[PDB]
Amino acid sequence: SLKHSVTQYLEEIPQQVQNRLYTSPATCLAIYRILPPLAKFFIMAMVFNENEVPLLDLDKWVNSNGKLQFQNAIKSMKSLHLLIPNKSSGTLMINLNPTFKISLRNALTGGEVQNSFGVVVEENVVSLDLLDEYSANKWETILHFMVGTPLAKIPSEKVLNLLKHSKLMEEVNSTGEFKITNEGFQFLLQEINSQLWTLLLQYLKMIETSKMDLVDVLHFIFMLGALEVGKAYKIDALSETQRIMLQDMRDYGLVFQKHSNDSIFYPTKLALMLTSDTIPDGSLIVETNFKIYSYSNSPLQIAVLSLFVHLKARFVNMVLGQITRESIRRALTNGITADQIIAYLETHAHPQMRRLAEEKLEKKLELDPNCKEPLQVLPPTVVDQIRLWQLELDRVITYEGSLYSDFETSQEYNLLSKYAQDIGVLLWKDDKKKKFFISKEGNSQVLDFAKR
Amino acid sequence: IVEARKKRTAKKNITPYQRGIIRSLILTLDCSEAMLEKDLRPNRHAMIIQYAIDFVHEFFDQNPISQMGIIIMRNGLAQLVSQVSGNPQDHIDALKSIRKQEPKGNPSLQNALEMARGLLLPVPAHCTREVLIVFGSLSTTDPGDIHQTIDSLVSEKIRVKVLGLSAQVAICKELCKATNYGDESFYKILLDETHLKELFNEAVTP
Amino acid sequence: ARARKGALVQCDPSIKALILQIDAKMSDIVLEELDDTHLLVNPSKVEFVKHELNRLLSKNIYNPM
Amino acid sequence: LPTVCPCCDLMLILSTHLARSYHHLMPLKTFAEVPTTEKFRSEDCFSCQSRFPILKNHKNGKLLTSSRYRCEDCKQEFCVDCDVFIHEILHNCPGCESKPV
Amino acid sequence: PADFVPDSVSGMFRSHDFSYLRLRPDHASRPLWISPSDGRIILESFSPLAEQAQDFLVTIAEPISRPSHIHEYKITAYSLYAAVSVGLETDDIISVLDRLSKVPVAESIINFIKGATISYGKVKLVIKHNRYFVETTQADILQMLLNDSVIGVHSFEIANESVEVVKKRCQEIDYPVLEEYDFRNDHRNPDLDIDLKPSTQIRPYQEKSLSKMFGNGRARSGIIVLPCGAGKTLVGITAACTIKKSVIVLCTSSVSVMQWRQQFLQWCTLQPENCAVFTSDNKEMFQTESGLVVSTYSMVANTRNRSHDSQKVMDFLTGREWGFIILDEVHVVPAAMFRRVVSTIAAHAKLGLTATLVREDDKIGDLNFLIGPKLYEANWMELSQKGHIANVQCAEVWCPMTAEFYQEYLRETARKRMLLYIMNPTKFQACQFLIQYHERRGDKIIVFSDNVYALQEYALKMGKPFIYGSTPQ
Amino acid sequence: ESPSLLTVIIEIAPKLWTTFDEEGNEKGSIIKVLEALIVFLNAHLAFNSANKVAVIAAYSQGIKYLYPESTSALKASRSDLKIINSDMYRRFRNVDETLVEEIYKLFELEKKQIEQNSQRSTLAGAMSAGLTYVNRISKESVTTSLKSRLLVLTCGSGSSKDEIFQYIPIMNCIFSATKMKCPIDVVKIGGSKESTFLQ
Ligand SMILES: [Zn+2]
Ligand SMILES: [Zn+2]
Repeated sequence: SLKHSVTQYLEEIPQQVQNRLYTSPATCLAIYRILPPLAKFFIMAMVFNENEVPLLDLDKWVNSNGKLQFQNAIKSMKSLHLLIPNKSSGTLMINLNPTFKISLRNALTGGEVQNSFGVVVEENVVSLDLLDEYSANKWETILHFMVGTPLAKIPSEKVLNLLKHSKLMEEVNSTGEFKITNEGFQFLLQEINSQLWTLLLQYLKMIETSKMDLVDVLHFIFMLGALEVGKAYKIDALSETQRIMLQDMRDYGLVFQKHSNDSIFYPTKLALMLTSDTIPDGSLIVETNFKIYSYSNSPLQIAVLSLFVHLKARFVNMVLGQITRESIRRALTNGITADQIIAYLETHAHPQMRRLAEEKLEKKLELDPNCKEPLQVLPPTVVDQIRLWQLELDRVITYEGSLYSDFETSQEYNLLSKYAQDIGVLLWKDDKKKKFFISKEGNSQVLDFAKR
Repeated sequence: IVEARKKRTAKKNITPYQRGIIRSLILTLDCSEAMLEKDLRPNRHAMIIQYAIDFVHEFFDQNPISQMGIIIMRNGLAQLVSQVSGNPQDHIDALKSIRKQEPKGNPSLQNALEMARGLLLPVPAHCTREVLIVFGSLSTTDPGDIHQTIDSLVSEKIRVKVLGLSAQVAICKELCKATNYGDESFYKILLDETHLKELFNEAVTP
Repeated sequence: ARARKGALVQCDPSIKALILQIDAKMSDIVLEELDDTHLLVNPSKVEFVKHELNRLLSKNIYNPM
Repeated sequence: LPTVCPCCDLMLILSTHLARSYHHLMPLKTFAEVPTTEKFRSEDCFSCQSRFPILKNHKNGKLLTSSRYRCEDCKQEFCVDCDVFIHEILHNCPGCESKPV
Repeated sequence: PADFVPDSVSGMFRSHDFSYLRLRPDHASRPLWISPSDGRIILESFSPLAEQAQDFLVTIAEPISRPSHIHEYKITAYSLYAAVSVGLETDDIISVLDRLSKVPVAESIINFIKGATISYGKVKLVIKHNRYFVETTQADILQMLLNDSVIGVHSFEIANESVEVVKKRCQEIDYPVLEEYDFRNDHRNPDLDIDLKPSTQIRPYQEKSLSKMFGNGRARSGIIVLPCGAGKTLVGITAACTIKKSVIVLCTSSVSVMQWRQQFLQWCTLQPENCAVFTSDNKEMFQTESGLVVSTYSMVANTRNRSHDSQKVMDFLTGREWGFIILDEVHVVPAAMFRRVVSTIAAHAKLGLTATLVREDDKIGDLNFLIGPKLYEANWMELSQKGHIANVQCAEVWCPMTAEFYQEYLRETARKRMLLYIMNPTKFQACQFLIQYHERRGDKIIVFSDNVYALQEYALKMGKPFIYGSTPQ
Repeated sequence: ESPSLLTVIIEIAPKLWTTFDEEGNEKGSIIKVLEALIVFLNAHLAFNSANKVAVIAAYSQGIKYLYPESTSALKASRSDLKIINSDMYRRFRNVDETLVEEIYKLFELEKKQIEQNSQRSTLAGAMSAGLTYVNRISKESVTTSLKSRLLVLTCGSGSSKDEIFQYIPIMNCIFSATKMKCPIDVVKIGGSKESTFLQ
C-alpha cells in the first residue's frame, strides 16, 4: 500500500547508499516512522545503549502470541540494513547501525542536525487561503489533465514526460490525445497520500542523470515530510540540485514559492500529508434504472465519474447521470476493468444505500441464518450488468504467434509439442489434428531448436 | 439545557445511605408464552437473555463479593439454571444455554419465589438477600396462596425488585411493597429500549 | 513443420459460427478452421473483425434513445 | 477470586474486591452549575483543561449556562464531559485531592 | 443564467449545467431539485418531509420513475390540469415548490406553471339530449376558432364523430378542454340507487385513485392504471356507485363481461334486473329508466352487418344519454374503430381502467384525447411491499445456441429465424430443469410461448398439457 | 499501527527531591529526571506521527497541567526562552519548550509559596486529572482510535512513608484505568524498594 512501497524502494537501495542516507537526522526519523511497532520498540530501546544487544535477549522480549511478528520485524531490520549481525562466542550478536543511531539520537535530544529540518524565516502567509489553495490548484490541474477533461491551463512538460514514461497514462501522437490506462484509474482510486508516494517513487525511478543526486532527493522528500505548513524556510541550506527539484515540486504543488528562484519556500499541506493520513462530496446513489445521483461539486469527482457515466444534468449538489452501455464501453476501451468500477461505486456509496443494505441483510439473517452474505451496498443488477458489459468486450481473446503442423510422424510432433510445453510458450496442441500453437515471443526459441 | 438542568436536578438527592455490600442476588427471568411477544426487538425472550448477560457482567464487575443465582419460570415451573455462586462465567454459560431454548408456558410467580426462598435460606445474616424478577406476562398461575409466600419472604428479610414488561401487575406491586418495607419504588416498568437498559443498569447498585 | 503468419483466437461456438460468414463475405478473414473453439484469423484484419463483431452483435442489443 | 475456600469454607478476596464497593459508601456530592454572573475561576477546565466555549446560545447569550460545574468542597470547575465522566467511571474529585489539607 | 462562471468540467453538459441556481442556506430540509430544462423534479425520499412532498408531487406532477431512494417526476401540462382542477391555485403551487426545493424555482418553470394553469376551464364539452355541445364562458373564444369549424351561454353544437378532432385542436391551442361531470347537479339523467355493500372494504391506494378522480366533487374523465389483481374492477364499481348514473362498461372478452357482471352483482347493491349484457347469447336490455349495461368493444364497434336484435340494442345504447362509461383494458381503445366507441356512445364521464398502458405505436398517447388525462399511477413496488400484489423475482435466463443450430440461424430469413432460436436444445434443457426444480418446490407453473409449434413440441417433450387457440373450450 | 496518548504524571515536590539529593551523592536530580522525561517524550512522539503527549505535575500545593498549556495562557502568549536549542525538530521543540516553560512557572510558584509546608500529597489527584484528560482525548475522538497510557514518575527518597489517605483514590484510578483499558506504568526514584499502592 503505502509503507510497503517505500519499504520495497528502500530495499532496492544499495547498502553504501543506504548508509550515506543516514547522515541527515530528518531522513532517519522519517524512515524510523515507517517501521513496524515491534521494530520501532527494539530500535528505540537499542539506540540509547552503546553496547551491542544479543538476539536471544530480543527473543525474550516478545510473548509467544506475537513471536512471528517479531521475526517479521527482524526481517525488516534484515532488509533495511539497520541491524548488523556478528558471530561472537557462539552467539548471533546484533549491533545497531552507527550513523543511523547517531542521527536518531541527534534528532531526539537535539544538537548537530546540519539544518536537516531547515530554518524558519518567520515570514508567513495563511495556509488555508494560499498554501492549501496552491497545492489543491496544482493537484487539480494535473488530475484534470490526466483524466482527459479539457483545460485552459495545462501543466508543464516536466510532468508530461513523467506521465509519458510512467506505466500509467499512455500517450499517442497520431491523434493528439492522452489515453488513460488501467493503472491510471487505479491511481484515481486510492487516497492522495499514497498517490503522492507513487508519483514520487516513479520520479525517483526516472532520476539517473548527473544533474540530480538520489540521496539529496531522498533527504529533501523526507525533510519536506518533516516540514510544517504555515511557515516558510530558507533556500540557502539546499544545494542547486535541491533548488531545481524544489522548483520542480513548486510546479508539482508540494511546495509554494512567491516568485521563481525566491530565497524562501512555503511548504504545503501535501508535504505533511506525505508522511501519514491526518455525507462527503462525491457520494453517489445507484438505482435499478442505472441512474447515478452523485453528490459532487468538485470538478475532480465529476471528471472521474464522466469516464464511465453518461452525464445528463449538473446541479450544485449532485450530477444527474446514467450508467449506459456506451459509457461503460468507453471505460473498458481504456482498460479500466469492471472490478475497478465496482470498487469505485462501492467506496463512494451513499449512507442511505448502506442503511438499506443493512436492513435487507437484517431481514435476510432472520430468514436464513444458516448462511451469511456480504453487505451488497449497491444493487446486484447493476453489478451484474457491468460485469456483463466487461464480458461482451472480451468475448474473443486474440493470441498471435505461430502454428506448426504437417508432421509425417507423430513422434516428431510429440517431441516439438513437449519442447514447447517445457519452454512454456505452447497454448494448444492436438495429435489428432497434428497441430500445436506457440506465442509470438516463443517463436524464435522453437525456430533455433528446429534449425539446429 | 433546561431539560439538562431537570436531569441535573434529579441528581441533587445525594445521601451517604448505608447499603448492603455483600449481596445474594437471585435473578428470575420469565420464559413464558408472553416472552414470545415481538414488541421488543427481535423477540422479548432473546433481548432479556442478552441484557441479563450484560447485567451479570456489570453486577460481577461492580459487586465482586456478591453471589448470584439464575432461575427461570417455564411451563408453570421454576427451573434453576445456575446455582448461587460467585463465578460469573457459570452464569454466562447458563444464560447462553437458555438463549437457545424456546420460551413457553404460563409463568408461576409463587414457584419462583419458593425456589428463591429455598436458595436464599443458607445465605448468612450479613449477606443481604435480594431477588430480581424480570416478569414479562400480565397474569400468573400459582399452585397455592401467593400471599403466604409473600409473608414468608417478608419474615426472612428477602427484598424483591420486579421489572415488568407490559403493565403494572397488582401482585408484583404488593410483593415489592411488602418486601421493601412499604417502598413502592421497587416496581419498575420500562418505556422503550434504552429504558430497559437503564433499569437493568440500576439494579447493579446495592 | 511449416510456419505461417496468423493469430489464434478463442471463442464460443456462436462467435465461431458468426465469423465464418465473415469469411464467406470477405475472403481474407480466416485461413483455416482448427476446432469448434479455436480459429486462425489473419492478424492484418483482426481489429477489423473486432470492428465488425461489435457491429455484428449490435443487432442483438436494444439501445434506448 | 472472590470465592469461598473449598477446604475451610472461608471467603477469599483481594483488596481490589473490597475497593470496588467503597464508592457506594462515600459517594460524591453532585457538582453545582455555576451562575452566569459569577466570576469564573478559570477560563479552561481544571481536570482536563478544555477551554469552555463562547457559550452564546442566542445572539446576546454571553456566557449563559456556563459549562463549569463547581464542586462543593474544592470549588473547582469541571466541564460537562468531566462531570459525566466522574458520575460514571471515576468516583473521586481531583480537586478535593489536589487541595493541601 | 445568473452570471455563473463556466467551469472546465461543464464542457460535456449540453446546456444542462444548473449550477447558476444559488443553493439555499436551509436547503437540507428541502427534498426537491427543480430542473429548468424540462421541469423534471428530483425528490429524495430518505430525507425528512419527503412524503409531505411526495403527495404534492403526485398531485401536481407525473412520476417518471420511483426507485428506492431518489424519485424522478415530470411537470407536464396534463398533471397541472388535474392539479388546478382539484383546487390547487396557481400561487399555492409556486409557493410550495419554492418552500420545498433546494435550488430556486427558475423563471422558465414558473412561466410554464402560469401558462399551463391559466386558460384552463374556458372551453368545456357538455352533452345535452345525446348531442355534444362545446361551451365557453367567454364570447371571443368561439370567434377565434375559424380553422376547425365543425359547427352543425356561449356554445355551439358539434358533431358526435368530430369530438376527438375538436379535443386535439383545442389541445394544440392554449385552451385545453375541460371534461368534468357535475353529477350532483345533473337532473336530466335519471339517478340510480347503486351503492356499495357495507361488507366491502376498499384499499387506501384505490381510495387515493378515486380521490384523484372525484377530487372537486365532479367526476373527471381519465385513466386509472393498477396491477392485475389489485382490484381495478372494484375501483370501477366504486366509481359507478359514486356517480350513481346509468353505467355502460366495455370489455375485451365475453368472459371479462361475465366477470364484470359478477363483480357488479357482488360488491354493490345493484339488482340483476338493472343489469344487462350485450353479448352474442344475451341481448336483452334492462327495462328501467336507468341501469347498467356491459358489453365488448368488438360488438359495439362492429362495422359489419350486425343482426336485427343487435341493431336494436345499439340504437338503444346510442339514443340513451349515459352518465358513465368504464373502458376496461383501455390500451386497446386507440385501435382503428375501438377509437370510435367514445363517439358512438354519449357518455358524460369516461373512466379507462388498465394495467398495461403501453403500445408499441404512438397511439397510446391519444387516450388523453379519447378518454382523458392519466389520473393515477399505481406504484407497483409500494403495492408489493404492502402485500397487495406478489413480490415477483424477475429473471432472464441466457440460453446459448449450439453450433449446428447457430449455423442455420445465420443462413435463414427472419421468419424462420424466429422459429429456429426458440427451439434451441439448451432452452429445452433450461426449461425442463426449471420446471423440475419449481415443481419440487410445489409451485404452479405457467410456460408461455407464442409459437404454437414450439408450445406443442415443448409440451410433448416434457409431458405437460398445452393450451392454444385451436384447443376446444 | 494505532497512535496512542502518553499522559505523564510527574510528582515534583521540593521536599521530596531535596531528600533524594541529600541521600544521593549528586545534587539537582530534578534536572536529570526532567531531561530524561524530555528525551522519553521526544522518543514517544517519534514512534508515531499522530501520537499525543500529556504532562501533569503534582506539587505540594496542588496540581497543574504542564503540557499542553492552559488555553487562557495560550491565548495570553510568546517569549521563546533558550532552555532548549532551536535547531531541533519543531514538533519536539514546541513540546520541550512548553514543558520547560511550565517547569519554570511552577518552580517560581513553589519558590513563592515555599513558606507553607503541605502534608497532603497530590499524586492521586494528578492521576485522576490525567484520567480525565485521557477520557477527553478519547471522548473528543478528533483522531480515530486514540489509545492511551499513564506513566507516573514518582519519588519516595526514603522520607515519605506509605500514605493511607491515598488508598481509595488510587484504587478508584485503578478501576477507571481498567474500565478505559489504560495501562499505568510507574517509575519510583528513591530508597523505598516497595511501594504497595503503586505496585
Ligand atoms: Zn474537563
Ligand atoms: Zn472537589
